[PDB]
Amino acid sequence: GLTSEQYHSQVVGKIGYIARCMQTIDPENNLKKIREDYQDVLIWAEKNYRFEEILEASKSGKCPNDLDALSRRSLILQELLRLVSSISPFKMKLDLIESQYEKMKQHVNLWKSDYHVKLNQLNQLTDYLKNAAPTPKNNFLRAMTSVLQMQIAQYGITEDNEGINQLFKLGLHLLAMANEKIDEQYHLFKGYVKDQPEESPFEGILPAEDQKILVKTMIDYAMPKLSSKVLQDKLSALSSSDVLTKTLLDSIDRIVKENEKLN
Amino acid sequence: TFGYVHGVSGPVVTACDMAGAAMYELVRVGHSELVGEIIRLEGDMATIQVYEETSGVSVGDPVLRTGKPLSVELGPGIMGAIFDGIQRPLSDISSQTQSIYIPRGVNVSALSRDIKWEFIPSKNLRVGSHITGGDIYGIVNENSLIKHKIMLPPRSRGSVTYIAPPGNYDASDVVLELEFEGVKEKLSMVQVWPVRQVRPVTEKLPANHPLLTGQRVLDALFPCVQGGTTAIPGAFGCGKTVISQSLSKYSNSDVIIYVGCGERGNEMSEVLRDFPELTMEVDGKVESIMKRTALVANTSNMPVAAREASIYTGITLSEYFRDMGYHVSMMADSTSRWAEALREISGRLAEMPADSGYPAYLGARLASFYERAGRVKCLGNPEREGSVSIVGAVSPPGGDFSDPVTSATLGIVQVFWGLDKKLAQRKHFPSVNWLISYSKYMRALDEYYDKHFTEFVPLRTKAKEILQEEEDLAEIVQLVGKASLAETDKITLEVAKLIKDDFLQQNGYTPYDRFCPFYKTVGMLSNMISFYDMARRAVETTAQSDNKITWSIIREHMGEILYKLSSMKFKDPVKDGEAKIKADYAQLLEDMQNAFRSLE
Amino acid sequence: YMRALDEYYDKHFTEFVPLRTKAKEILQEEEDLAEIVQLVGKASLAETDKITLEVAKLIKDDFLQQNGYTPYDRFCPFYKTVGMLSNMISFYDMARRAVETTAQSDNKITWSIIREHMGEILYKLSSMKFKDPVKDGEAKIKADYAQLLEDMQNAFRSLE
Amino acid sequence: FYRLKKIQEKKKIIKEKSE
Amino acid sequence: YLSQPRLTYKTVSGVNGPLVILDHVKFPRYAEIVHLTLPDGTKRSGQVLEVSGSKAVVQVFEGTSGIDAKKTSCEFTGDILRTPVSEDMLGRVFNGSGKPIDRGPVVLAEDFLDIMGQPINPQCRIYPEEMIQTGISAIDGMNSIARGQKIPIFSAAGLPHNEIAAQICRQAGLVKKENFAIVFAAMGVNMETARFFKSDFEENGSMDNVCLFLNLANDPTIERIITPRLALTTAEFLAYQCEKHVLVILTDMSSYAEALREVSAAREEVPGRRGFPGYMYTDLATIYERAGRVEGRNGSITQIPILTMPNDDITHPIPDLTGYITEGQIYVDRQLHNRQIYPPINVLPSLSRLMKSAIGEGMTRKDHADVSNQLYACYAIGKDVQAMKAVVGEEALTSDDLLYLEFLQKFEKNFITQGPYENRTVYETLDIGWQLLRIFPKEMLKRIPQSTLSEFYPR
Amino acid sequence: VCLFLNLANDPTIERIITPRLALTTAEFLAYQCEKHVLVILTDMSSYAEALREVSAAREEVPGRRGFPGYMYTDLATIYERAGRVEGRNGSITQIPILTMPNDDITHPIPDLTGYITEGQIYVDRQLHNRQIYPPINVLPSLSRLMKSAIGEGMTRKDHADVSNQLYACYAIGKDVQAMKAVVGEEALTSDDLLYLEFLQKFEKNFITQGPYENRTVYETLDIGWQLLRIFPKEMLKRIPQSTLSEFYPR
Amino acid sequence: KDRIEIFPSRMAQTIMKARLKGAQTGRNLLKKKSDALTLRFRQILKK
Repeated sequence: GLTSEQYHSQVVGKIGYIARCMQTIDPENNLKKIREDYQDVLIWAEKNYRFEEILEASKSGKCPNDLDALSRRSLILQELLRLVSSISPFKMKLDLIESQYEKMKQHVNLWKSDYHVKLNQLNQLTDYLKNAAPTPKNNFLRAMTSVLQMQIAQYGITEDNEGINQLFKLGLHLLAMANEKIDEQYHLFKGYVKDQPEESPFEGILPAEDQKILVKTMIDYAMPKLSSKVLQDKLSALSSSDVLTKTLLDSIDRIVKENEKLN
Repeated sequence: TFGYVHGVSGPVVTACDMAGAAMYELVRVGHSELVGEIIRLEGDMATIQVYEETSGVSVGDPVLRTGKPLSVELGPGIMGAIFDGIQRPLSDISSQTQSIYIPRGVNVSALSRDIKWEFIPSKNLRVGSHITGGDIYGIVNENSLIKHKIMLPPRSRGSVTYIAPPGNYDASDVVLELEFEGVKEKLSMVQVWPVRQVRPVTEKLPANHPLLTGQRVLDALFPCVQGGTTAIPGAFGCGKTVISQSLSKYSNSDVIIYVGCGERGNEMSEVLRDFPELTMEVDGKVESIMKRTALVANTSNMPVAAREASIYTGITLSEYFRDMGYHVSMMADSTSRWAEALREISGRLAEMPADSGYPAYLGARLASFYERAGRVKCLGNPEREGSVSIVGAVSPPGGDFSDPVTSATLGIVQVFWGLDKKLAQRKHFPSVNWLISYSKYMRALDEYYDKHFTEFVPLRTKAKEILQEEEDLAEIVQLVGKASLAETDKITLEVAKLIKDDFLQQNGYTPYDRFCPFYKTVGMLSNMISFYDMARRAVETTAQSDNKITWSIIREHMGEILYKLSSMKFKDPVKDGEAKIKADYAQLLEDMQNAFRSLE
Repeated sequence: YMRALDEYYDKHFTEFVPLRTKAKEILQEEEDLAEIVQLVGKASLAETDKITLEVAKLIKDDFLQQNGYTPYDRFCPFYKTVGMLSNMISFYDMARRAVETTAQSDNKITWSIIREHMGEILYKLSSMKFKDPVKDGEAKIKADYAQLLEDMQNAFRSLE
Repeated sequence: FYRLKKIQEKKKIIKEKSE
Repeated sequence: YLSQPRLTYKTVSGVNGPLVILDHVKFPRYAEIVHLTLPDGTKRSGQVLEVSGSKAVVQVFEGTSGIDAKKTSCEFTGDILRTPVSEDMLGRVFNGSGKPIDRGPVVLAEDFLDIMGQPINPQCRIYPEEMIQTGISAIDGMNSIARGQKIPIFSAAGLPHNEIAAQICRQAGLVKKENFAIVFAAMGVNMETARFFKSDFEENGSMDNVCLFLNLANDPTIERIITPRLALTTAEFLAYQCEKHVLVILTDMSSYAEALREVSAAREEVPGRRGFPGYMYTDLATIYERAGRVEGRNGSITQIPILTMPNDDITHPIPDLTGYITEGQIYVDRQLHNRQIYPPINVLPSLSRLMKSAIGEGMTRKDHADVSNQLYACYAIGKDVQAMKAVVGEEALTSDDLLYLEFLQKFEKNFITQGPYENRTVYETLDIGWQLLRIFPKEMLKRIPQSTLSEFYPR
Repeated sequence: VCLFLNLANDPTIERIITPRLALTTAEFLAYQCEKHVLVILTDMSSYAEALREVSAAREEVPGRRGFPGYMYTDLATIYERAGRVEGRNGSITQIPILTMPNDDITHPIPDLTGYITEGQIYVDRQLHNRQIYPPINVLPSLSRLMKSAIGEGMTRKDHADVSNQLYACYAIGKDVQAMKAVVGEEALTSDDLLYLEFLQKFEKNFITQGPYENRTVYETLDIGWQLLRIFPKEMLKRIPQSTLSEFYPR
Repeated sequence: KDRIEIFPSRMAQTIMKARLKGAQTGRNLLKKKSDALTLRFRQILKK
């Protein structure tokens, strides 16, 4: 394995990292249960020891220095911090944070757990959108990812939730789907909205400007297919909507069908 | 400080006034600063094996002592780069010097200092926080496809005294400063690591996860595992191109590293002309795999020390990416030619020639090099797993596996894919021989299959057993002819031909099955083995009856089913989704069940 | 040096170069055929192969073999050497002509017929080596070899 | 090879003995 | 430019075989050229084989006979060996060290190039692509050479590999479906063969294209070492600067490797495998790999090393390493030669790993690859049938096997056999190939696609 | 257990002393603490090549295939630290493991180890490729202390004869296989067919063994008898009548 | 026995390669003779 000095340097580093992750996941000591479980590693950062001092402690065994145990504890905290970061603006209850911490601590091997796999998939969906520019596919992914983040915040990942499983199953497929296949991108997003139990899934989750851009997007795809000016303006009427809704989609479908039957 | 040249006899230069020089340190001999390696010390002199041509060096020439052994410069800018084994950047030499030659004693910085990179510091870190070897103190946005992760060098630790704010920096800028025992250290985005020292890891782990190649014959019958080691006979008509390109384009390796280690001139020209042209889909956009591949490529007239250092430079870059937590795949293109570079250097040193002329330590060097592979829990604080899968090829003399390089390679490595010019001639792509080929990771991967593809393991056993049976049924045919085989073994032969022609054969240029996902592969083999078992049942359960069933009955009664199985290939993952292909294969199973039942 | 000497031959012994080429060809064909003959046996040989073997033996024993201690073969002038080779190669040409012309036909000629038909001719082809320039003149030896060629033509024309 | 290597080493030692 | 005046030393401290040891040398260079005057007025060049402190070991090109301490002078030329290069040397005959031996003038340099050159940047090298036709059907049709390929003509001692080389020199050129140049370089060629080359190229009009370097069997072996490098330096000038496709024909690389052995033993290195130096791979690579096309320059360098394989052993270090570095092999074969076939190129073991780039529409013709494959297949099946004939007898043969035997005969007699002065374009070689393939009805030409059979077969 | 590890990428010259550390601990435990120590030395090939590396750097006189001239003495300095001592209850078994290069038992490592050690258990590719486990190809195996470790009152009294006869029958069976490779099934007499039957049932019953199967010596001898019974007595030429008449029938 | 009992030398290596190729030529010719005899024998059985 590592040399002796390097091993103890790693011990010091991991104590510092656990302290940092704690401070970032709970900058107000809200998570008393977790901070008590991590009390014996958090103390060395609570006090202002220099690296050399904590390193001497590690060499003497005074501070927790089992590297495998430190890795496991740090990882149980790291996945939780990744969850709390991936939900980003969708804050989560202290109680849910605690339940997920407990489940992760229970789990046998996080780096092989479906908890970790789901976090990886959510981070795919988030990393792509961090940079991707606004076009139909990116807007659909951002909408679905905002809804997914909200559901993640509301349920937690440590469960076989059908809704969250479906959101992943569709969002990852949309992400993998080619950019030039605008038709299929639309078909997937609209199918998701149609199947969603909620008639207005994105209300309150997205901002009104993005919802307006989504109505504009659907209308922009539906309009060029038409044939009658009257019916084109009757569709254009729907562009005023502030929220995307399954019934509004159904109206759009009616009118495109009515044009195609005029054809 | 400077030494002075005191003698020159070929590449062996002898330098005076080098009191403090470290053995196996690099030096820059002469006014043209040719590279040389200190292979001996005596008194305050030094013997320097100069890599490049020494013609023109003269007594009294300054010898500038590099402070570090043969080392690779690791940092942003590696990706998409082409390097000589000594880490000389060819794609910058040619551009800067506007010449088709490598200037003798060129001194181009391996990673450009001129280009600005975007650096985002690790949000948690601040002055006073403790930082340890292998920690990620920031991320460099190298590409759309590789978020480079700036790491503390191993053997470096302390308390943060300065971390640069987010912005645009270059390899020359001191991006972080740390303090330990009052001593201070300044760190830019570029570190250095000796190529012959194994980069440390918190914990190596058992190679446990498949290395998908998209080729059915490779992913099903002879798997390699992320962090595993492989061998590939390299020959004229065999087509190692297929494996290299499949790993580059379709493998789950997050990063790819190539090594040429002394190819033929035009043979290397092909690789350098091709790789930029390869493309991969990521997030629904076509991307060039040179956003995730680096090539240590060099030809045979390059310095011998360059050819021998190529394997180590490649594996050190791959270990750098492993430490960042990527799943590197490193392909050496001829370890036989690297071994001849080793034999040449040993001969120049006049060491005792060991088995069949190769040095005394070829086996040890190969063992250590491959051992550097593996799936590891990387060093440092952010918990990570990486890997380096060494798929290095070996070139036997005319198929004779007894020469030291090939024999040691097959003793060290755990997988061997045995590409075959004869199958290529028969028009069987891939040319994997499926009789010489083998994979020792099957026991390790049973764990993964019992979780994700529960039914693949019996199918694997049965398929290999079918093919081995055919290996003897062919000699039976030679002895007594095809009409002389029992119906059960006739079924063996026809299903074995079905597997050969429509499972293990994969035309790599088609859209539908250039890349064959593992669910599709297990489905295909599941249906084919289901047919095999059903035909065996039909014959065996009617051997006790006058209505005994035959292959002729089966074919004439189930030609539609046989055509459907043969056409299972065309099911396109890109358009026919996972669910649709699974349902189609299950419907084929339903039809086959009904057909066998109605025959029964 | 053959490339150089072909000029001297085309000026002095104009017929020698094709004789040399055919002698080398015959020797090589016999080398090839002996490998089969020893591995399997002589039964399968055609008439052309039999004639190649039975002229290659003639060349190897009675042209390319020289007793350096006898008065007659202590030194073989070039007129004698080219005469010998001309006679042997003419025999090869005419035997192959006979068998090739009568192949795929009922009135088939064979080496088994030729040898018995003109055993004397083969004896004299073998005996050519014994002519002695030291007492026999160049004129005598040339005339004798031409007479052997004449006898060969008569024997072949009668066999035909 | 070993014999020649040995001879070469002995010649070097002779150079050191003479110089 | 070097302004400073040259130092001439009378300080010779030893003369040991081919080496002259000078002492009290001021700042010796390694590989510096030396001009040393013997006591009696004669002059001999030398190369500073080694350097140490104030000592310099000069390998005198000619022998050391007549050298002495106390009277031999030794001028140090102050620079490494450099060849003067121009286009003017296209159409000249030189000895091993750049001295003209055609009674012309000394070359008026367009430049002075270091004969060691530098390795071509692998990221600037390009794939060879189009064909160089040699006129010899046996390699144009079946083993074609792409512009930038290095393909050696293996041959045993006694076979006409020199004659084949001369024919390639006299006939080679672009496929012309005029910027072509040739650099012949004979190493260790005996006087009669060197005279053959010189007079043949002079007589057959080809001298306009050919720069011919000759290192006679009894010229200094150091001049043999530096001849291939002079050849290739001129080739690099004519290719990557004058932008004209060069074909470098290095002759008797075995006689070059023997000189390499001599120089190593002079350095007093211990022998490697089979007596050759350990670094022979790097050295032969340095010679061969100065070839191929380069991005941004419309020229190239093709090579055709010619090897005398000792004992006919294809495992011998010279042919083994040459196979490792080069991209094919053309076998001159003793059974064919004895049967008096010329060019005795045995097309079964011969190979050209880059033929697939030199052929096809727009480079030779649509049917080149197919005709090559089919001729190879029918030739091999014919050799098989010829082996079988003597075992089963002629009348036990089937009509198809008789077709194959006839094809074997006419392929060895009309296609392989060419005669030294018959130049066949690749198109003519292909039409001869078709005239042979028409021995078979179309259904037997199974490796030719129907789209080609229907177009070319009739007539 | 007490492990000493010099993995593939740890220093090469350290392998020279690793065996000596292990045997020194074995000697402390066996001759002073009186444990029964079994020593395993994995890849004495990877040791002998460290030896060759150091000896080459020293330019010591080479033996065969470049290995030093004194490799016998050094390998013996390792191996001969075995056996039992008067008055001390402990012992040091040794089971070196070594990779025969190119499977060539004339290679200096296996050859010198054969001259120094008390036998060798030979593990065979021609059986591993058939998936017999353990692939112990007994015919070239050897154990010089079997002759005294077996017999009356230790294991059983047929053991020597059974072992010798199995050797002879196995050898003749291999010869019969090599003969049928030339002359095919037709030319074999019933005795050769008997030997081939023995060879098959020997590699299937006697050698083939479960990786976790623990056969007693008595079970192994009885399985040996099931095979010797394949033959009529007079073909068991290596077993005397007193042995045969007692054990053969049952 | 294992080896032909010629003494190691380059001459011996040349002779052994010649002999190996001779035996392989014998193998090929006799295998073709066997194939002719086998084709004839099969034909004769069918008739």
